Amino acid sequence: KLRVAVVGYGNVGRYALEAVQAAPDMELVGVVRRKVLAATPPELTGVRVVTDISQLEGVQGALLCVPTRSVPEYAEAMLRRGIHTVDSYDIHGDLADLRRRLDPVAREHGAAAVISAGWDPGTDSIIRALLEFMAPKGITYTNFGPGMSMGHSVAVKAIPGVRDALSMTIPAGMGVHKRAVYVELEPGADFAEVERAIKTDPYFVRDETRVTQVESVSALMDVGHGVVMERKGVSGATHNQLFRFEMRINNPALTAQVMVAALRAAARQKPGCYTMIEIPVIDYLPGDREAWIRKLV
Amino acid sequence: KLRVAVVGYGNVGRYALEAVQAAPDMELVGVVRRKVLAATPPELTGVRVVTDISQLEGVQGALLCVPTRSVPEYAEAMLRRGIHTVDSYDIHGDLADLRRRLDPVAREHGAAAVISAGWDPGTDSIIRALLEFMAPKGITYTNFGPGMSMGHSVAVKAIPGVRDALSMTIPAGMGVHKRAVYVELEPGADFAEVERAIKTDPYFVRDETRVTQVESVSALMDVGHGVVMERKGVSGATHNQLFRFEMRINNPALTAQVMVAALRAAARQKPGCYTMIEIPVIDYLPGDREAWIRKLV
Amino acid sequence: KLRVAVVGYGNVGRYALEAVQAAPDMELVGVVRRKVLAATPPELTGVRVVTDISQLEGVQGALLCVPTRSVPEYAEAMLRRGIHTVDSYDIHGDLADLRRRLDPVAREHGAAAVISAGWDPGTDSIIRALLEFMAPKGITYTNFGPGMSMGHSVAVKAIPGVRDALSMTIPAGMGVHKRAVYVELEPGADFAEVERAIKTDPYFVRDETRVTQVESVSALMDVGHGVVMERKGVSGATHNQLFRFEMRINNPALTAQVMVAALRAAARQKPGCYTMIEIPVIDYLPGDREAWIRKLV
Amino acid sequence: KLRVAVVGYGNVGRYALEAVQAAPDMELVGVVRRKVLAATPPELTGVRVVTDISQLEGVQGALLCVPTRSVPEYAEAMLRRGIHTVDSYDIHGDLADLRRRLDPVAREHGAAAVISAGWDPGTDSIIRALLEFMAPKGITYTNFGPGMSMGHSVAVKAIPGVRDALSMTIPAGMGVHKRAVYVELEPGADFAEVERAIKTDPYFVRDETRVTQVESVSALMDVGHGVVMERKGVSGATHNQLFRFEMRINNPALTAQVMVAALRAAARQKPGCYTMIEIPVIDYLPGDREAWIRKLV
Amino acid sequence: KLRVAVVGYGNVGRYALEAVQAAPDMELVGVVRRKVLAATPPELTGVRVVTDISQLEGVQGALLCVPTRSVPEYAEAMLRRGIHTVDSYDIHGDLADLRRRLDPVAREHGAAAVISAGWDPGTDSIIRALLEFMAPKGITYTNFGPGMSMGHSVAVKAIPGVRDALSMTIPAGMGVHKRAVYVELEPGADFAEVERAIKTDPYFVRDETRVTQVESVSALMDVGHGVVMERKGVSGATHNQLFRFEMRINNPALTAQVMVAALRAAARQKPGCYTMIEIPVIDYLPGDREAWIRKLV
Amino acid sequence: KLRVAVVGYGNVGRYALEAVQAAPDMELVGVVRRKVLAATPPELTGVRVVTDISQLEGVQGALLCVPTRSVPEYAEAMLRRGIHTVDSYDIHGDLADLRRRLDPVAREHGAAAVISAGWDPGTDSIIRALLEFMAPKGITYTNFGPGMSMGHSVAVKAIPGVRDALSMTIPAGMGVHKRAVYVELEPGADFAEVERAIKTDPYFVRDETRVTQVESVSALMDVGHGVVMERKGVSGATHNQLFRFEMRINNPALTAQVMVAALRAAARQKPGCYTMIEIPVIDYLPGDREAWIRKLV
Repeated sequence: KLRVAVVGYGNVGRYALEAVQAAPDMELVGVVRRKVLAATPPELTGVRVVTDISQLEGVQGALLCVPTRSVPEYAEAMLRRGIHTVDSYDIHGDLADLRRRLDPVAREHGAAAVISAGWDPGTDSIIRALLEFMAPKGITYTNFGPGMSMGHSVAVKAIPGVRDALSMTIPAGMGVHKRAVYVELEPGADFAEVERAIKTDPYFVRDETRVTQVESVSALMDVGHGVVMERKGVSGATHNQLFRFEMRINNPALTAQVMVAALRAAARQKPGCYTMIEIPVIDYLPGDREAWIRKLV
Repeated sequence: KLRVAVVGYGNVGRYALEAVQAAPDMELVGVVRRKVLAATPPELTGVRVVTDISQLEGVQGALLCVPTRSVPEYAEAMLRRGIHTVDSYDIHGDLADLRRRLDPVAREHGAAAVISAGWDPGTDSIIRALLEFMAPKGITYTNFGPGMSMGHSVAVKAIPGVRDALSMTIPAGMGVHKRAVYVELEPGADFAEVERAIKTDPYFVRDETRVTQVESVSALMDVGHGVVMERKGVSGATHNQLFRFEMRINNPALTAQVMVAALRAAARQKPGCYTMIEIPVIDYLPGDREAWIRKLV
Repeated sequence: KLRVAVVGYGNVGRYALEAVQAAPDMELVGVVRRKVLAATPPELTGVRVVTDISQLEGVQGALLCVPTRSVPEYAEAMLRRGIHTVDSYDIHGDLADLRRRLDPVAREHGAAAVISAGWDPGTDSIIRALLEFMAPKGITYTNFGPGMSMGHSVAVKAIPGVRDALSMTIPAGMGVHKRAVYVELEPGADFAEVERAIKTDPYFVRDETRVTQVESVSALMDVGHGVVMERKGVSGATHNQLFRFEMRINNPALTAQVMVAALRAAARQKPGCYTMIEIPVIDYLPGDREAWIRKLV
Repeated sequence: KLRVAVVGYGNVGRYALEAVQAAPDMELVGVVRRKVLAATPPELTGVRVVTDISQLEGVQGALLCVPTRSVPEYAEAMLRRGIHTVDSYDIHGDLADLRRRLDPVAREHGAAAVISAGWDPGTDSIIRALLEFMAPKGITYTNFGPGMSMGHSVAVKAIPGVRDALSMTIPAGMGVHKRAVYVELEPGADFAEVERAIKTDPYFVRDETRVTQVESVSALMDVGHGVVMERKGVSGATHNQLFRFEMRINNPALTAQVMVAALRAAARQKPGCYTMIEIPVIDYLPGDREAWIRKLV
Repeated sequence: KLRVAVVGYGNVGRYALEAVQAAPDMELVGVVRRKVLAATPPELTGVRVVTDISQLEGVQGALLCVPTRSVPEYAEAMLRRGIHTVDSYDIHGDLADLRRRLDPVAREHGAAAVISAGWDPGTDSIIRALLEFMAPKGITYTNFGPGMSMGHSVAVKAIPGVRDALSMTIPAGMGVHKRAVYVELEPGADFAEVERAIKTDPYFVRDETRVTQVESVSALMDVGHGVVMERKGVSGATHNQLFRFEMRINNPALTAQVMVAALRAAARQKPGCYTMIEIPVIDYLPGDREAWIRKLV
Repeated sequence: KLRVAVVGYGNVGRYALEAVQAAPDMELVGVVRRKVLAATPPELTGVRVVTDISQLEGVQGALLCVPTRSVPEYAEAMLRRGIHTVDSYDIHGDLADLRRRLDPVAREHGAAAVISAGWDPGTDSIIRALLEFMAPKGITYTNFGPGMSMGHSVAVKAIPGVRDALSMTIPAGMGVHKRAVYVELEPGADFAEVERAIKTDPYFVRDETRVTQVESVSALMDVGHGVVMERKGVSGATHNQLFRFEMRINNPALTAQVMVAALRAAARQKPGCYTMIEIPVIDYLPGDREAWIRKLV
């Protein structure tokens, strides 16, 4: 069994714990987190929790459940220890550059790193690749939501006067998205001001955005999310081939599970860095290939 | 460019021709077929057509567009020539055994063979694998149709008294299928007899089957088909994750296009035999990886 | 305006009354029914009601709102008076023969008769014709319900021991239908007996039928109905053209409205008998053609 | 069999060729096109191709597969030769005037012309007419796409600096549409400039438009299209009657097939000009009426 | 049986008449309306119609089918007579205040009043309450239409130059609505002026609004309407619970039926004022509780 | 805050724990369960767990999370202690008798009991009641699944030779259901035998049942479930009113949350026994009524 450690303990983290414990081919060595209180959280009962991975014995792979901005440095740090890594880095714009950066680091330390292994980027990327070669000429549209956006939500919370906030991603169709923000204000804060700060923030300025003040944001919080991917294209010279993929899932739960499968695959690769479309799909499945070929193909 | 030959000229074959001609990284050397008449078919104008692949110059890969029962022998024959091969062998029951048989033949002759590369088996297999690792605990249902089944149709035509026939695959849900057969009888043939021969044939006996006599079967023929794949499962320890994939496509057109993508991938593999879930998805896309990673991930 | 009479007063009849009153190009002369009591029904207040068409002045057209079995004789009777007629005769198997029977009768008396002008046969017939020429090669499926079937219901009411009942038509897909019967038994009637008489009745024997006993059938009665017509076919040489038409409507209300439109068309035809696919669609629209061409084409 | 000629060779043209060849009641005499090079296109192998219809023997009907702006003149030219004509003229605002212009020309030369015989205008027009008389009071919405708009796409290409481009029609609901334009710029062309020229063009100014620059437009080209027609209206005096028609098809393939059916109908009409709602639907079906009535009504 | 009177005679009124007549536990004493002409309307034949409730004998309950602005005063007037009342007051913003105003009036006179008993507010309110306690953390979206809005329509009719008009409510998703207005102008009226007066009216200024001029608005009128209520929330600590409720109905017909059920419930309550979520659902069902518990639970 | 105890610890139990902890108006006193081992389960860390409710201080209400057959006795035992109770007893055929049995027990001990408070019976019951009074004449169909049936699954496990198994409930439409059973056999057990024992069992005999042998049942286990409730009925005298309610949820999670809401309501009722349709919906919401009325109505 692959000895694994969960690094970082947040949403994906708690879900990461469950994903690893449920894996038939993995052994959870422990959890690495910034804070370890005397009052051990219920789900962490019986689980080794430390502040540094060096305090976990013989860790072979690590799930990097830390904020996107922290992924690059964390990945390099773990790889330099010879530990395989998996993350769900979600910036489509430069994940290709992240791959280029980590590839030599991983190879030089005899480890494998699989980046952007969530559902998007991640499994949705594989789906987009399938639709692309099944019908080479055409257009694919990826429509997200209804679901909460962590990035957009954080941006709102960073605004003075905001006690808490939730930014909902709403599909407008054809790959366009609208934003529905719900904000809980600090005592005496001005809504008009906050509303402006939100609608004009570079993270919202490009999309239709609506803001609503609420008594409690936690009362509106749900981590479910979804996607509708569609493509209308040409297979060979035959037009109007229609494809549609839809998912309604628990965001952090799925992300954590995909990360687990991706780490399983990482341990099977030659040293280096990979995105999910660079790994044979069967490497994401536990155990020998034969049984899976007979069951799934 | 990969020098390719289309072996066998039928539905998938004519669609195979178009798939290859539309590929940016391939050069169609010609078509291999059993019959070459003086009256050259319109679409084959300007295309080299011969009865043996040895008459095609420097062929590097071949699309085996022949009947399923002919695939094993054809694949071995081409592999023994050092030619990469792709087929859409559709028998789920023993394609794993086909893989075992062809693997050493391919490797011994320095070639790669990708079997069962249609949409099912094929791309649907990849999808099933994705749903499997995204939510390990649960059940996946693959529902086919409405669409014509070649195998079932042939069986009906093999029945004395049948001039022509068409067997429609109808989804009953939860992976169960019904059959709607339309038959055109020979002069003086008995419908009751044929109907019995159909409903009791081992290819129909297990499913609800209905037979209708028609004046003309060709007037009812359409090669469109489709699938609805669904899974409700557990990601980690989180239940009720919902997934759905649907496709409404031209059967032979899609199959031929996938075969083309699979042959592209074959040329990039170490010698041996592979099913589509044993190949990194990016290998199915033409050209360098970098651009695809930036566009799709 | 066309002087019209409603002949027969039942569901379609009451709905026929409203359809005529709402027509901008028609004048309701009155209603012909076999029962005319002193206590005139509310909706018939201010409406001339008689037992014979001869007592209605200058009637030019008549809506035959009588049972299917009574249509042939009523149509001939009205046509022989020089009155245009419309009916919704619903027997697909013999309406073609009805057409040949009424054609010379209509022509000989200088009148036009449009038969089977409901939604099926009728408007659905036109739709099926369109899908047929838009994609000549393929199969069209017409799926009815959920909705009550008059014929099936009356058949059940004919069974001794049944105080009242209704038969629901349920679509099973691919043109196949199931039956859901609800029966109210007379005091002291035996359910098992009735159930058997139903499931073995020639009107039910060939379809999956379920029977449920209820305290009151009137409490379950709703005249809504619907249809889903689908076709997957070849336009020219291009396969997998997809078409779908769905309707959720009040059965008798729509039938009566279509009959009104068909009578309007009848008044514009050369004497003879027509089905709805034998009349230019614009003849079903009131007033000059020009305006409709600009509005709808 | 009706001797037919395909005039103009483009998308609808190639599909026009297939539609005619697939028609059981027509004989393709040949194709009329502007250029006839020595290297005969594969599909035109064995087909007579000339630059003037006078060089085609005994042509009785012609499918005018030329640009919309060329239809009026081509129709008159062919009608003046006594040849029946069919076109898919798609300008809803003036086709009524086209009808009035061509009517006397057609009649004076003993020929019939059916204009605007595509799917919209054309078959969709018939559908709108049906929904109108089935429920006279209400509103019908016709929602197009996702699908490429030839007209909008040509407008973009007419702009200096654009090498190639395609305009996608996107349904916003309630008959409102948005435009998604993808453009391939000429070497050293300015995107901002082109983008402005597009969004400002009179063909786009009224609709929400988005422009994206792509490396290759041909790689995004698909001729599939679709429509969703819905009506909520009153049948007689009964409100909320619900109707819905949806289609997902190959645009030029369907258009060409409808044109073929309309030409068939043209040959059966009294001399003059007709829109598709002025012809009995059965005239669009090949052969005797009887068989179709028993089969479809 | 509860002796009931219908107060006010309009859409909901005529539908109110039918709802009461169809109730098994009610006896219609008569209708109260401000206009009683010699030519008694057909449906009111045999029904006592007067201008004051005092002229109806032993009335125990009244359906207030009057405009929203007239509800408060009518409710107080009837309650002060000891008559139970039901209304469908639709102003979400102040109905809570209406409740506090009517509560002591109802109690003081020994009667019960159920306010805002339509489908929204009303039954939709109950649904929203259920979804709220089934999944306490999340957001519920109520999407209305396509359907005519009385308030929006009357507002447009108030604009000088407008002979008649109707405003269609269009769902844009996530609780946002657009408006589609159709207007019939008085002879010599200016469209541009009217259009501006509409789009800038406080009832339209905050929503995307489109105005179309038509020859006749009555030809576009249909009272059908609908709703789609959705919620994605957390049950306990389990996220992504999905709920969806949809309705396609005749607006005034349903409203009147709900009012009838609510009046039935009113007669069973302690004196005071209630909204529909303050009454046990079984009190809306006629007769003893036992039978309903066995039938529905 | 209401002091609550969770009685019985299983699926609904673990979810019951979370539901109570998430309730703003409740204080979890502890959990009552049959076995309390030294190794305290992680989620029960910090939670008082005992074998008898008497060892929990000042408990005011209890969620009976025990098997259906144990509910009657447990309810009486808790009620006799003056503790309010809530259960999700799911036998539609006898819950009415349960209500009559518990009513006097509850009242005599000054407590309130709400029975059958899951989603069906429970919240679905309220929905059925709503659809019933909104459209009194018609038929409502409740279609369950895809989802695991605890009862059917237990029945299979009770069969000798089966190590483990799960029975999936499949909707066939119109309230009819099919069963899909997956069984894991004990070492050396006979499948044919087990298959017969299953399909013949009184819990399966009436429904179409399919049995499949699998290597592992736990690998197929998911507690997600769902329902589609539909009604087509008459509001007043207006037919074809259409209603549809769908839910895709975690079965035990929802059940536990509804039970929590029902216990909250129980504490607010006069002593006695109630089904969910006998309680005003607002009593299921925490805190004062005013806020909820302004927010939801």
